[PDB]
Amino acid sequence: APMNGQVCVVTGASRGIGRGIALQLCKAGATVYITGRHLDTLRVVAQEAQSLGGQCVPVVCDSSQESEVRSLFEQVDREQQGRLDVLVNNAYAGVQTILNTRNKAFWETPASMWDDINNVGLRGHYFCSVYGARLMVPAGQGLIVVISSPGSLQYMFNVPYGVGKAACDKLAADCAHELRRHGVSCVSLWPGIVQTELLSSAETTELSGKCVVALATDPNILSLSGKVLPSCDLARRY
Amino acid sequence: APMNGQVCVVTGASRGIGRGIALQLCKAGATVYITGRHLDTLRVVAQEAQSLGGQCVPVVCDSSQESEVRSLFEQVDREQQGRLDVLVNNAYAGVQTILNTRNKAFWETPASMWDDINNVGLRGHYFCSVYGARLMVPAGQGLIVVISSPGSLQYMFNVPYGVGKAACDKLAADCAHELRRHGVSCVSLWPGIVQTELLSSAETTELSGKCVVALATDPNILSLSGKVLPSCDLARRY
Repeated sequence: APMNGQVCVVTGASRGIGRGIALQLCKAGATVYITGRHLDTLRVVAQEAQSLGGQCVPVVCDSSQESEVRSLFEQVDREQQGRLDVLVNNAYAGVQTILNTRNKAFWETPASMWDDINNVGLRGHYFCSVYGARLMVPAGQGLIVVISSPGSLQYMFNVPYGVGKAACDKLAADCAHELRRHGVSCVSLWPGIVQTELLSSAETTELSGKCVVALATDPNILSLSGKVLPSCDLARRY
Repeated sequence: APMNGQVCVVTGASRGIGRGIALQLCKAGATVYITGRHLDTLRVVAQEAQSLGGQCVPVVCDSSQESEVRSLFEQVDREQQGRLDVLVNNAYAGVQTILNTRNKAFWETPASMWDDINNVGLRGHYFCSVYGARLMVPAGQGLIVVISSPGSLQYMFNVPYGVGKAACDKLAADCAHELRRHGVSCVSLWPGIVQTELLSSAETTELSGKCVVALATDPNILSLSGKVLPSCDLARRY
């Protein structure tokens, strides 16, 4: 199995893109830590993931809480003797809020809407990247994936969404910059939008997973580090 | 006086760029609300500002706290009968941390460093923009200025700094997009870096202020809305 012996962490894995990626990583033979706020939900994904192969470890982690993120990566370190190969920073937190407030302007919606979209979905990504990079850098290898979209380039849906996406693409680029000399890669993946109402999803989440497995097993992964990667192009590459 | 009758809010006004802008706005005859965590410090700036002209109103506001931002704009609404012409979203919060951690990588510094740079300096800007826009939109005019830098384009200093700057430039663009039909402008000003150790400052902070007065009194300001504006170019324009 291609990812036998490898260790992954996938955030926002209870549904959608994160769940699709967790499933493909386990299918490739990895041990995959999956996170979310609710253990029961994660266990159902884990049952399905582990059925495809590898191992799947539900961890309750609200990534808006730095101490919970620390706890997550302490567990990984403890259980895997410091090994971490792949971190997928993914968040569905806030997408439902985006949907509910369609066609309301940023001054019409509550100011706190920022936190529904850019806490777990930006701030949490930074926290995870810090703790994950701490495990990768000593090994001289590893891959951090930030899930983003064309909202990084232009107005899309609403203000906090687009600002968050600009920030996520930059997070990938700037982390890549610092990590390169240590042999660790960081990319921004645009897997396409699962929530089509925003704009098959089933097919799409599976494709996203296959892309992450492809990236994680590419000997030339460092050459893509710091780039934006549309998932459709990766399909063609691989 | 060019800005007689006008009402401004300048965040991070205790020193540096924010202080320079507050001073020039008062000199132009505006009423300027200035914010910060410490009233005593703000009062000293206000004494100097009000000496140049206009009026200067210190308001204690930790913009990481949404309820404090609400309170700030409630005061403005109450005291000025709903009038707000200019909001300058400016933050020096975190710059000293950037300096102290020079040449330490994002995984070497604490994860919480994100909050030193991108709480008041990103999240707070969103909160202020929401509450300020609520006052501007009914009037069909007004100007929101986001202070940013070339760190929006490329790696600069450290990860959270650059990510924050990418987010700030996007915040200006996306707010501009929604505001345009209501006649309200939003721009990203790159005034140059006051903290030169990062890379005269005195001259620079005064220039930044003069630029904001120029922008705020430009009948064609909407044509610049959504753009990045280097302060040196605005000098030439005005």
